[PDB]
Amino acid sequence: QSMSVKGRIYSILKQIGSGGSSKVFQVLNEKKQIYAIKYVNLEEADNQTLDSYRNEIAYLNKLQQHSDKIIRLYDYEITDQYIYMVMECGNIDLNSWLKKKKSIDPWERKSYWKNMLEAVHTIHQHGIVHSDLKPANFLIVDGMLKLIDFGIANQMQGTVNYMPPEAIKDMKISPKSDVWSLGCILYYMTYGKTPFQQIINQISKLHAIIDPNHEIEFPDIPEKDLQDVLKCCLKRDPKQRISIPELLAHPYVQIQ
Ligand SMILES: COc1ccc(Nc2ncc3ccnc(-c4cnn(C)c4)c3n2)c(OC)c1
Repeated sequence: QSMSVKGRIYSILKQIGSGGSSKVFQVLNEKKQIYAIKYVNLEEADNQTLDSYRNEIAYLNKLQQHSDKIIRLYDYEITDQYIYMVMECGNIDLNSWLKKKKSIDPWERKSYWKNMLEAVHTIHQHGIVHSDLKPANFLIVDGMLKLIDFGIANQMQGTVNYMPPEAIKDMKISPKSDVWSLGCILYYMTYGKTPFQQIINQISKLHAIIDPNHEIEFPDIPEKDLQDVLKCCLKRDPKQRISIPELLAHPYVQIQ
């Protein structure tokens, strides 16, 4: 097939993602340059839902200038019936990639970590807290990890393993809540499992996330700095939890 976005024609090479209201296509332009078009159908969307999309688009727009750790959005076309967004094409999402590889290089993990931190930090500067970080929110774009969404818009092909105790306790959120979710991801690339994956019952799991008494397992590893970063990220009390700016000045992110 084919599609037009602001007079520019793109040919559909493959469909990258499936969403209830959206699809992601791998496409090529007239110049034969690859791009990803997120198509969102607006035929049956509530006004509240519409506002969220407008917020996530506006966010992708301003940040562009601030950082390259956020996926580049080249162009967009919005109508009552649909939303078309011209973005850069990544090799793969971080979740799909993680499942594929049994073991991850220490150097790669350090590079991906510094990229995640730098991107999340940018969103925080503007006052945005994702509160829903998971690997799928990340995308490998030629050795660089980029942030796809701020979580306002619907995710595509959910988990509870990356949820911070303060989210569940409120039932508040702070940039420190994003640190918890990131620490889980890092903990996953260091131990191959999320801190609470071992609990079957999702109710018991939420209890495990919020129980001070429950103690997270931190097995001995060659990288002491790496071990230190995890321990510092997964402190149940956010006031006692490390910050992104501090994490950027850590030995692990700066010393190999
Ligand atoms: C799982 O396989 C892929 C995931 C992502 C990509 N690339 C890519 N590039 C830009 C994107 C922009 C927005 N959303 C996605 C996305 C979200 N979920 N999935 C799934 C892809 C993008 N994926 C891919 O390319 C060939 C394959």
